[PDB]
Amino acid sequence: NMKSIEDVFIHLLSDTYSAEKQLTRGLAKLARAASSEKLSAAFNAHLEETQGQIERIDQIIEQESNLKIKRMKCVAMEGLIEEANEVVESTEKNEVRDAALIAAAQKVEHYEIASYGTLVTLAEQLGYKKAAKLLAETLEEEKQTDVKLTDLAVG
Amino acid sequence: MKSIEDVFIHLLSDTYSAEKQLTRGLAKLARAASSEKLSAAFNAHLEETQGQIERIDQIIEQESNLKIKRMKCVAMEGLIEEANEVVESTEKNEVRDAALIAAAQKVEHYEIASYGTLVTLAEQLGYKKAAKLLAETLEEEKQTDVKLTDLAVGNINMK
Ligand SMILES: [Zn+2]
Ligand SMILES: [Zn+2]
Ligand SMILES: [Zn+2]
Ligand SMILES: [Zn+2]
Repeated sequence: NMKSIEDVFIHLLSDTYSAEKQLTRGLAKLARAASSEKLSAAFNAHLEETQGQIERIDQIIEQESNLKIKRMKCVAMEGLIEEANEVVESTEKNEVRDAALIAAAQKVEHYEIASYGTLVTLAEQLGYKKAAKLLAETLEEEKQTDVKLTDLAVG
Repeated sequence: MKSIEDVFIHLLSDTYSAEKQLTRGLAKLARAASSEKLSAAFNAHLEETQGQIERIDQIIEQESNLKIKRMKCVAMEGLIEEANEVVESTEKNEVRDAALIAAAQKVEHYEIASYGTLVTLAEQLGYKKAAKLLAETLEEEKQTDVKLTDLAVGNINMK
């Protein structure tokens, strides 16, 4: 029940927090499952980045102190990760799997690209200038990763 | 999925189903929006979505080995259902419009990713006309996302 812009921001930020926490487990499996070590290396590097982004949200919460992470499961992200795992189970460890796994991971990143774009806007509107900057850092990383995924997808 | 063509046809059927579901969802969301600008944005994008359905249909009529498998895109169904849940969790004001724009951007970015993959793959399989039509859709989805960011920023006019 969202009655303020602040309610919306905190709900979305908790949504994304859960998405990040889930991704820490999911990306490890996907790196394992990939045929190319290039794709496995990208999945691992982004696992380290995802831990960094979780820490950024923790920094936002610690600084604002009127903000409290709501414990909720991000259902969308859970679906997207599970769709990646279904790719791994429906394919041999060949170039076909790598194509479909890149595709699933880009769906993951673009979920995040949308989410962090909204979070930046809302934090700017509510006056959380520092939080907006941290969220913008995370946004840019997500966009960078999708771009690298698109490259591995063509290369 | 044993070949790249199979991945292509599976994703194309997924996107087709997604576009079909968006035809219903975008109209309901236009109904629910508080701002007349947001409702007009949703309706115009409904018209564009119908065009994108037509593009995939033309690709299908043109390739003739390609066959849409009747399936449900569960991801898109979840994203639509979350936009509808915003409507039921809010009054008809700028709070609803902020959260509804957010949900619509999540839908759009599912599609941006999907169509980016479909373009990449169609270029590999030799469906040049199809790759060009899919790239037209990709650019539309991207533009819709930018228009939503503008409306998100214009949603609040305090300072
Ligand atoms: Zn992330
Ligand atoms: Zn990410
Ligand atoms: Zn569309
Ligand atoms: Zn669209």
